Amino acid sequence: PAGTGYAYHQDRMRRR
Amino acid sequence: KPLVGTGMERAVAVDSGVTAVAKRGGVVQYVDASRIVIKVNEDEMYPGEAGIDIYNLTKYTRSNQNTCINQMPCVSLGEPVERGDVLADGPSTDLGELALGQNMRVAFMPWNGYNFEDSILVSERVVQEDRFTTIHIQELACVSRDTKLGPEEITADIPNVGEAALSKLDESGIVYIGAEVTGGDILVGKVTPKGETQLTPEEKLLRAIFGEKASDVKDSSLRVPNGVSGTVIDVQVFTRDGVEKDKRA
Amino acid sequence: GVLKIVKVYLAVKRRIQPGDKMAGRHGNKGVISKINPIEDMPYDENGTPVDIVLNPLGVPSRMNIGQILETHLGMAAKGIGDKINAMLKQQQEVAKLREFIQRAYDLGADVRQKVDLSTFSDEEVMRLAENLRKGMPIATPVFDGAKEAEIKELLKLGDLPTSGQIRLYDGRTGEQFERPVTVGYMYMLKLNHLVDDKMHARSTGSYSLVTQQPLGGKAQFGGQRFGEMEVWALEAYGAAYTLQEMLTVKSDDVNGRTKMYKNIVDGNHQMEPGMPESFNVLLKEIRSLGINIELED
Amino acid sequence: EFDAIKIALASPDMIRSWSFGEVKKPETINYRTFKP
Amino acid sequence: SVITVGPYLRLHQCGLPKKMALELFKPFIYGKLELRGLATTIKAAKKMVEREEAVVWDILDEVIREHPVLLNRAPTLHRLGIQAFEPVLIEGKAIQLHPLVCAAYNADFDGDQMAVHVPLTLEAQLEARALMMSTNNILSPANGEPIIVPSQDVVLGLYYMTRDCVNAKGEGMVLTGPKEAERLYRSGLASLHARVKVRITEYEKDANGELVAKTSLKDTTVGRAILWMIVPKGLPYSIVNQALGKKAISKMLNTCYRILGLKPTVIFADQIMYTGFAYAARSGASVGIDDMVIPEKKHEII
Amino acid sequence: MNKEILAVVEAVSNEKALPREKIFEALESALATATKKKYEQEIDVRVQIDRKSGDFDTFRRWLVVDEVTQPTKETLEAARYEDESLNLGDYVEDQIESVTFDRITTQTAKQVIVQKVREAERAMVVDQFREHEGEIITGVVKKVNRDNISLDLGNNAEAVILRE
Amino acid sequence: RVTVQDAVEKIGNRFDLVLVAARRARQMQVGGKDPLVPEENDKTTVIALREIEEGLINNQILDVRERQEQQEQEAAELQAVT
Amino acid sequence: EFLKPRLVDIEQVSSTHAKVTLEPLERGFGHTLGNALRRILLSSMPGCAVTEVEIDGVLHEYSTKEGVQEDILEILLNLKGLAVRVQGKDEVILTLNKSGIGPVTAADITHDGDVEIVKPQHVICHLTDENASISMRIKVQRGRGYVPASTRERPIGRLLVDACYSPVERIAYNVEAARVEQRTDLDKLVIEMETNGTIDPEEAIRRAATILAEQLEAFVFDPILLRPVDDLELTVRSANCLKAEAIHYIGDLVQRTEVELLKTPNLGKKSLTEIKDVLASRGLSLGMRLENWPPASIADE
Amino acid sequence: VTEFLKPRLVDIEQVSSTHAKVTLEPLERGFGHTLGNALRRILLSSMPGCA
Amino acid sequence: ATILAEQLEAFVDPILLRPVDDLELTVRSANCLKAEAIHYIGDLVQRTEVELLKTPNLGKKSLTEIKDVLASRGLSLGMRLENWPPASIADE
Repeated sequence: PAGTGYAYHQDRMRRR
Repeated sequence: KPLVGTGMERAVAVDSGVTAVAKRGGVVQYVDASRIVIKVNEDEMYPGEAGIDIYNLTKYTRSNQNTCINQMPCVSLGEPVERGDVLADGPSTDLGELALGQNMRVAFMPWNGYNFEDSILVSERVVQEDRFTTIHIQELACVSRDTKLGPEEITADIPNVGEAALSKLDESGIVYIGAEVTGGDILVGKVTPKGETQLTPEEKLLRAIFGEKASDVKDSSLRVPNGVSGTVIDVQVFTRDGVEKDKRA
Repeated sequence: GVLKIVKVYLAVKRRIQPGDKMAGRHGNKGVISKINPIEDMPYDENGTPVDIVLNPLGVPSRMNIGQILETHLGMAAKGIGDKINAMLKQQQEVAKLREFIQRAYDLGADVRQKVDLSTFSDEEVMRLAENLRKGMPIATPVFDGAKEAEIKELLKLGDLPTSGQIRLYDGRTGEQFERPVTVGYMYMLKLNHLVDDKMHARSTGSYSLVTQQPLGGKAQFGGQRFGEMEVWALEAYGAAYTLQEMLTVKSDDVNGRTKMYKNIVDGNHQMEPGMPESFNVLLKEIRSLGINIELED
Repeated sequence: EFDAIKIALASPDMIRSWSFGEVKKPETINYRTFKP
Repeated sequence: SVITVGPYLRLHQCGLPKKMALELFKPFIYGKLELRGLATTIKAAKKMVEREEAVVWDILDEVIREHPVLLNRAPTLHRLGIQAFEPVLIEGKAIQLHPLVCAAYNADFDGDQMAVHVPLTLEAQLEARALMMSTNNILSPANGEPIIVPSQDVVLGLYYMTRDCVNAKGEGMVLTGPKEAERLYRSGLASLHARVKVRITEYEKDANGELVAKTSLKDTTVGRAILWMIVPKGLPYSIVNQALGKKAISKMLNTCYRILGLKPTVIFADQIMYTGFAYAARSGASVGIDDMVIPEKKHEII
Repeated sequence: MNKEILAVVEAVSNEKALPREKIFEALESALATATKKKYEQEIDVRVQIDRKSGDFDTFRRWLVVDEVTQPTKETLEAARYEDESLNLGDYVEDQIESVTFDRITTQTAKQVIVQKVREAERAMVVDQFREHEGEIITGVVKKVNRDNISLDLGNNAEAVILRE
Repeated sequence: RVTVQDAVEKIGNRFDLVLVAARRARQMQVGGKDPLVPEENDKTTVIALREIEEGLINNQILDVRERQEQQEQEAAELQAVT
Repeated sequence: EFLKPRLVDIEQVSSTHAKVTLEPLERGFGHTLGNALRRILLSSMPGCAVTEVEIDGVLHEYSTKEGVQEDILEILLNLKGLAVRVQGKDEVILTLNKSGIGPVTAADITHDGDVEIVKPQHVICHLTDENASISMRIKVQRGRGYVPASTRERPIGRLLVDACYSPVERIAYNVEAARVEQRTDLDKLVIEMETNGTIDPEEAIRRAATILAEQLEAFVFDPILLRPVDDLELTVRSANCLKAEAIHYIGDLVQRTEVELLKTPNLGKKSLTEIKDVLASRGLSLGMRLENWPPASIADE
Repeated sequence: VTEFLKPRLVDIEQVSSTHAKVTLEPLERGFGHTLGNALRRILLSSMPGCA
Repeated sequence: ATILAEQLEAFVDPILLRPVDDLELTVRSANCLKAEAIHYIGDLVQRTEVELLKTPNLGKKSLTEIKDVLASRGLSLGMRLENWPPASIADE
């Protein structure tokens, strides 16, 4: 949840 | 040899055990790449046990670090030798001195970046003279264990092969002495058992012809590990007592 | 429970190649980097190419100044050897060989050697010169060695330049290097850290049994350890998919890597991630205690 | 797929729910053949 | 495998042996072989690369081309110890590694070894090209200092090139450009350090993104004009007018990065390294026993 | 012997009326002559096959001639040492082989022995054709090839029909 | 291809560059779409970043084209049904 | 009007090495031709070295033979240094037989009618007993450069040595000033080579100049086949000769060989001349092979 | 033994008419330097012309 | 290139004749033929193989060696010479 995966974790944290 | 040594080379060469130091001095009688015969002088000689010494040199054999511990004879024929003197040079020796590497023409200059941090740049004149060409020896073992469905087979008689599967093996599985192999050929052919099942009523004529009763087998032959070439110089076969010696043993 | 043991001795002959390690006797290491042709070598105004071109910049920092004195004294030794080869190739009688070998063996201060060739009797001198024609060996004991003036006087016995430096031409351009360079003979050793014993590569080999990760080593056909500090160095960039396939697809997850292999041989280029199987091993080892670890939701 | 990892103590009912059979005998394997 | 130099490289690419390349890229080669139609089943392709026929090397040069690899020196301490290159295939068994990049890895060439890793998926190839490429790591993350500073041979080649002596061939002659400065050095009519009025055209970008040409006669040397043929447009001539040790060449690359950005600084770092190696080779800068001059006053001081 | 030479020959489901000793020799050549090509010795081959045991042997020829070519299988003046007992032209064998001939192709019997069994099936089908050699006969075509149609018939025999 | 500097000049995040170029390369490789710039037998990654440098692709245009070419498919299905 | 170099003096000062001399040269060409001919002579000259050795009682090259004080490996190195000239062959097989106490020199080889040893005092090995004899076969061939054993043996008795096909050792040019011919600023190029006796020096400088002047020699869907046979400019009989074999396009004529058309009497004697006139443009009947009809440019869209 | 690899110039990638970049391939190993050096010394040292 | 090219235009049966001992086979194979006072293989080609087989000076292994030598078809091919010399073998 830092690099390229920060967009993925934004998406997963938004979709809860 | 070292052109610039310290004179300490002869102590390290003679006082180690790689050279063949003469025990009693005298006159050489027969030099060979295998053996060296010294005839002992009469002012050094026992009255009984008439005495001319034979030095059996140690030819090409494996060291611990996979180098090639050789001994070369460095004396001529008819040559006098004194007590306490080298007869056969060993590995990295020369005339009783200690020659580890080789001495080459060096220049200190930056040459177009190819020796940037610590690198070394070498002419093809060095590799053409075959002067760093070191000789290594690898030992490859293959055991015939004892498992279930029966013991194993070393007899080259195995399946799943090709003219390229055993064109270098003899009639009993073991590779020849002298066959220059590649990386991934077969040196020792070895087949083990798999399923027991029973006898089949299809191959009846064939079972009468050979008399074999296995009939299905596997494949676990020793192979050269992928990458190394070589030339098979020496084959040893040890047999646990009771087992039938095959034709090559 | 063994029937017979067959031992076979392969005898490889390993020559030299870019990647081996050579070194002198003073700490001047080095990976040999390019095996040039004969023509490209810097030659001098006699014709002979130099064999090895080192780097000068390793001398003032790594303070091993002994290799340059060894180089100059080796050039002196080979100068005496070349003069013996010249006086013997012309088929000269033993008198001139006796003269020159005696002058090359006296040559110094109060020394220990003090040899004389007047008790060698005209046949050993020819065989001693047969052994000296590839160079004259010189002993230099450790802390009582050959000083600078003795090296200069021995470089004066041969017709070499006094400073040890010959001007050298270039092989490519054929035009002279400015500021004449140091040549000589150094006694260099090949070390047994070769390059076709370290080089290794693995696409897909065998896998370990308890944790489904690749095996370790070279004899076991294994893969290189993507260690912990490399994981930190990929967290330090923003590389996130590279680390995900570097520790789920390429390494551990078995269904993930078979999906990956089918997808690579079909051109797809896509990963189905899954879970590391060694994390399930961590769950079984923590769970085998009295501890109840789970996975929620 | 899943959020947080939860750790807690293991009840004897929880350990019997993990399990698939009581391990009685200590005898590892046959050792002369191949069977367990 | 063991690393070695290979100074012909551009700093986004590294040398990678053919044997390691055919082993690391077995599935890509299998996929390429199955696409063409040369074989059918997977077995056939594994026999083809086990035999290494004449057609799989073109397949290998067509799977390498734009596919970066992660080189990694074994004690990785900071993030500049994993960098992504593009392979250039090597007849040999040693990784050829571009020299400037060595100062990032703390890699000399005294027996070192490095690991190569292949980004398999497509997002990982893009992360290797867009985040971890060696052109992208030209500043150390600990500070603002450039990490692609020219290390040791190349600063000697520059320091011998841009210097001067009070008399040489072609002292105080006048030259109509840097091109004939290099032509006078090559033909054998002047020396590499011989002070000379040249006419150089430095481009100062004093407007808002517009490069204004100013041409003038600088009292300089021959070597400073030859090195001016490699400097990009925006830097002033006074960046090469001095003697150029190591601190000066580091701030040369730093001022190039602050003014002209990334791409001229990458291509100018390569041209610095090439001209440093070439004129250090032409310099013949040895070391002798006479170079260490003993003071005559040393014995009286003792 | 391998204590099994009077039973595998007499299986005898499909090769009883077919040659038993020849099938034994062919299986022996598969277990042997498979991936060794024996040697380059340009001479006439002769396999000698046993019916009772099943096992076989490999003999070389000498091929009595009045000529010099095929020189490992090459006269009457040399037959004078045999007291003129050889006549002109014969294939009189006077050599053998040393226990080798594909000390390979052992377990592999799904392509070797299976291949020879397929050859024996083809031979017996040609023998079935030899008992009529051509007749008014019906068939049922099974495969649809280009400008030819493959026909199945009884007792596993087949045919094909040409488009012209 | 050497530098990706202008591909960050047009997408300022340098992490959204990787998502947009990966989405674009997945559309060009498996989905079978033509490149909008003429290639030189480059791989799909460099063609993706080469389309980013021209400016004719970013995340806005990719969402516009996915919504329009999903509405086109569902419109074709609805006009085939009714 | 550049002055041209001509060979003037070939001073064969010893048996191995000589000093050829080029004169005159304009200034600048001395170092150019000197470095160029030096680099060609060291690079690629035809030598006559050795490739294979088969000692009689020796299986592999690491063994030892009873009665010779050197190993078989040292015998291979001493044969690798053998300096031999061949005259009218590609490769040649030399035979060696020697028996008795003493050295086996290089003059003990049974020489053929064209092989010539240039240094007969070369020692190979030392026999060291009264009945202990070597008997070997040596294989000597032409070549160029350095061809090692790892790049390129079928029985187990052959032994492969490395092959240094290179006759020269040391090429040194020394440019110097030139006297009269009544013009100064001219140069003399004096090249001292160092041969091992297998190559004449004027032949070496001639082959080097030939190689370099050979290197500077570098700079010092068919519309007729797709069209019908009747669309050709020739008469209808020339088209009908090909059309008698059910051919409508000239691509079908290019698919078949001219020899195959000449083996059919449907074409006539004048039709052969018309076919030659059509093939003079080289658009048809060029001996090609198609898949059936279509090339890649002839694709279906 | 005499028939080498003989090159031909594969492209003349030129900028404006008084500047060019001419490549040559394939040359035998070590001949790139001797032809580059020969053509370089001939062009740079001795050409006919007027000034 | 024109200047440099103009500066270089001033430069640019044996098996039967051989002895029996010279054969690759062992000395016994040569000595079998040499027992009948034969020194050259041309003398072996002058006599028939049947005439050699009618003499017990040759052995069983010598017959196999003779067959191995005749497999190359250079010797023992059943020829007839004048005495020694063919026309190509002429005295000069």
